[PDB]
Amino acid sequence: AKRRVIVPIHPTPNFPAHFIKSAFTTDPLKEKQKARFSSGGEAMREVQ
Amino acid sequence: MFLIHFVHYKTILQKYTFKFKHIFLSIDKYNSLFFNISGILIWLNIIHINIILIKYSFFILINNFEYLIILIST
Repeated sequence: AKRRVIVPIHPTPNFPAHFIKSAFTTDPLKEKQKARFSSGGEAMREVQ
Repeated sequence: MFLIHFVHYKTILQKYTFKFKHIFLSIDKYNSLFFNISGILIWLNIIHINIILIKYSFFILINNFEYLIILIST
């Protein structure tokens, strides 16, 4: 099928773990889906 | 021969002071301006947005090195 392959990015001094699992995906049927949202200190207190 | 017994005076006075800085006092470091981050956008394979504080953003950073990242009101 000529299935595309993606090699994992490991944590880096500028590229911490959560940045990687949130901004990078090794399964390329999940590319080009859409934006995900998350909340930080105050917007989290509002939503939760 | 010995004619005498005496008590050993010495002048130990330090009256001058010479202190020289060692080299590493003047070496560089990396310093940064620091503001409160209101939000973050990351994109590499898939875009992800985190919003800490919603306000009108007065400053915006863009950084391309590994992943595209945009630090809002940073």
